[PDB]
Amino acid sequence: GEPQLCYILDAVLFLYGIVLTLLYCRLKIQVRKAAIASREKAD
Amino acid sequence: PQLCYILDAVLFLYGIVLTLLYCRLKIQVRKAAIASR
Amino acid sequence: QTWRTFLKKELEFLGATQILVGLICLCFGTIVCSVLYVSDFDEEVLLLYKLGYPFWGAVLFVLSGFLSIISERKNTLYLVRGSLGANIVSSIAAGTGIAMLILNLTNNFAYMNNCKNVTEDDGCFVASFTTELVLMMLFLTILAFCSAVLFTIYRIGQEL
Amino acid sequence: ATEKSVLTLDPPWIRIFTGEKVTLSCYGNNHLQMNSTTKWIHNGTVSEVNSSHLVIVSATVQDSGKYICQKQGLFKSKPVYLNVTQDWLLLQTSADMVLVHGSFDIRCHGWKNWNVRKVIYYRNDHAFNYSYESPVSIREATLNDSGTYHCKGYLRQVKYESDKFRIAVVKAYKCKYYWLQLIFPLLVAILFAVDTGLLLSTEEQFKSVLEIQK
Ligand SMILES: *[C@@H]1O[C@H](CO)[C@@H](O[C@@H]2O[C@H](CO)[C@@H](O[C@@H]3O[C@H](CO)[C@@H](O)[C@H](O)[C@@H]3O)[C@H](O)[C@H]2NC(C)=O)[C@H](O)[C@H]1NC(C)=O
Ligand SMILES: *[C@@H]1O[C@H](CO)[C@@H](O[C@@H]2O[C@H](CO)[C@@H](O[C@@H]3O[C@H](CO)[C@@H](O)[C@H](O)[C@@H]3O)[C@H](O)[C@H]2NC(C)=O)[C@H](O)[C@H]1NC(C)=O
Ligand SMILES: *[C@@H]1O[C@H](CO)[C@@H](O)[C@H](O)[C@H]1NC(C)=O
Ligand SMILES: *[C@@H]1O[C@H](CO)[C@@H](O)[C@H](O)[C@H]1NC(C)=O
Ligand SMILES: *[C@@H]1O[C@H](CO)[C@@H](O)[C@H](O)[C@H]1NC(C)=O
Repeated sequence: GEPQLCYILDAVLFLYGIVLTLLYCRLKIQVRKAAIASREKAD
Repeated sequence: PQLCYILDAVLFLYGIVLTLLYCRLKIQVRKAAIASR
Repeated sequence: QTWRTFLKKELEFLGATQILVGLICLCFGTIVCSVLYVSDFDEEVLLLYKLGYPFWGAVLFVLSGFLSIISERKNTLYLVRGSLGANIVSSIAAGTGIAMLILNLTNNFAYMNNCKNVTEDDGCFVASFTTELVLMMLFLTILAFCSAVLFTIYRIGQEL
Repeated sequence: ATEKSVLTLDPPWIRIFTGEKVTLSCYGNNHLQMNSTTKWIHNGTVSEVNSSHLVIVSATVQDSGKYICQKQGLFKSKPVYLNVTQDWLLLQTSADMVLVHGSFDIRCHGWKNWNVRKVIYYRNDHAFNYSYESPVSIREATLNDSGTYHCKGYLRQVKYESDKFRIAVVKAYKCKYYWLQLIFPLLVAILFAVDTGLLLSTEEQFKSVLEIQK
């Protein structure tokens, strides 16, 4: 009764954290690519 | 029980803050990319 | 040009995903081996943590992701084939890991069916923890397998 | 499908005297098909015993430890903690941890099965029952039964006091790896810290490129 609630809570927390980490990694890759492309083109 | 509950609450607040910041940064970078095009 | 043009960022993104998945798998393996590797608990419940699968898979994933990341910077124009081969073998590694994961999942389901009072002793509790780890590792392995298959098909398309 | 195994003691008292005879029976529905041997573990050591019933004719101090029995094709049974001492009086108990509304048997025993009379049982240094010779098995145990128990009796015509033993009567919170239940929160917290660092680096680089690509 009591432990399954926190079980599901931790599972959904881990899922959301993994999704957010993948999103942030994609954002970092995109911004690094944009910055390096701008630096190469301008300079 | 209560420990993981309060940890979940603070982590949900942290995740909401991070998601809002990510949305703002993504909007800014999308506007910058559109202006660059 | 669909994926031919989409790959430029997807390759790096999936390489980073592979690195992250390998890191989490290594952390899980280290934690379980340090904590949950006592002789009191049975061996069938810890099917994954008996043949060295977590450490080997984490090492393979880390190596493949690092090679992909280095190759994405166009280093010596040679690491493309090495990364392709590493991810090709990582596909089979992920398939074997999925088979081990489903075997451990059904074994833990049988053990939980044997349990009646829901974690009435140490054995049922560690079985529940092991099946939670099994679900988490199954999700991570599905993500890693998708990353590996996408990278392999992209590199096959490039090398043709 | 494989089933769970259970270990039973004869006598069921987990605390016995030195030299006493105790039989450990491991029948966990081993009759699924044919007869089979058994695996016995004592302090992580696989003893050379493969019988359903293990007999210790002369229990010693070294016999105490952690006992786990496992039948072939079946999972390991619940561990049993055997405690053997050499005191004049002992308080034997059926189990050390009892769930809510459970039942456990407590009996005061003398050396070499000597006659024991006028036994008083104290819980938390407070007497709760005076038994002449009958056991004081408690049924429907609650949270208030948790504490330290010790029996004071008369060996022949000499007053003796047994060693204090702690019996924990609690809910289903047996616990042991509850800090492993913090492993998921700790991992997601570490992952969120990594994400925060990545966001800091991303925003610093975004400001730098904004000053660059302006
Ligand atoms: C495996 O672990 C058990 C404990 O569960 C060991 O039994 C413990 O050690 C000896 C028996 O060999 C008993 O005597 C006591 O030893 C301690 C040192 O540990 C000493 O300080 C005392 O003065 C006394 O001599 C001890 O009571 C017993 N523990 C219990 C709770 O009864 C067993 O020895 C271990 N296996 C091996 C092979 O050592
Ligand atoms: C197994 O049996 C042994 C007895 O051989 C148990 O050890 C006993 O533990 C109790 C704690 O509940 C001790 O009582 C305390 O002793 C200290 C000694 O300084 C005293 O200061 C306290 O006021 C209290 O009386 C008792 O002395 C001790 N007996 C011996 C011979 O050491 C043990 O708890 C049993 N269980 C396990 C898991 O080992
Ligand atoms: C234990 O195994 C040995 C060898 O297999 C056998 O000789 C012995 O009879 C077995 N013990 C029992 C109680 O059957
Ligand atoms: C004491 O032990 C006896 C067993 O003879 C039992 O019937 C009784 O309920 C126990 N408690 C009290 C308060 O007498
Ligand atoms: C359990 O013991 C405490 C203190 O000894 C007491 O306050 C409490 O009322 C007891 N529980 C019940 C149900 O009476």
